Amino acid sequence: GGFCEVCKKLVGYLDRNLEKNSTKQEILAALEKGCSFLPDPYQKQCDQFVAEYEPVLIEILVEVLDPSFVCLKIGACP
Repeated sequence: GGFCEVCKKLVGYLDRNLEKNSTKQEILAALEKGCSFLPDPYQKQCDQFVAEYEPVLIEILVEVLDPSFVCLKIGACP
């Protein structure tokens, strides 16, 4: 559960700032810039999270951007 809070912040950033019909390629590009917009204390943790969860993130985010649900389903929030 160490990545739960950062997961919800990052998915929250995507939910708010990315248009909803986005392609996997567009989600990937946004994911790999998103960490820089979180509060500074989360930056390196966010980078680590994206690195470790990026495949599963793309597969789920193309379907749904709800932070709570996404973070639960990928296993970041238990």
